Amino acid sequence: RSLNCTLRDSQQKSLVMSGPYELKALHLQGQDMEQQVVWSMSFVQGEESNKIPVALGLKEKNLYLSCVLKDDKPTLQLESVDPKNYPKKKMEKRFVFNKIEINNKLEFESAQFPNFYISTSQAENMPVFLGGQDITDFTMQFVS
Repeated sequence: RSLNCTLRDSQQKSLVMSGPYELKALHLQGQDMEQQVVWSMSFVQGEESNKIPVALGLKEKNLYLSCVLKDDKPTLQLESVDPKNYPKKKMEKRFVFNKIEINNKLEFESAQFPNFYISTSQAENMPVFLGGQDITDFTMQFVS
């Protein structure tokens, strides 16, 4: 099961590629919006509640957000996967985020690293990371 969408932070910053395996966030409006990443948010197995477990993959690309230790700290990366095996329901835990609806916003908690969240900086054109000054609330926009 999946939804096609874009995500913006609570400062209306869009998400764009930073190199092949990272994302950055910045203020896009008009024609430059086409720069933004389009996601396939898949609804995967995992504990749920009225926290929904999801995976965040680039739509039609075999690249998924995932949470790993890098320099011994929880780190957000885009990770290549075998296109014959994805998407799937039972995604590996590094790829799972608990989607939380709070105050008409969304937060994405790492399933591998409890209470670490997809975050953006206030400053322009900085990496999206795993983590209050920083931003952890998003809105979703559906796309066809």
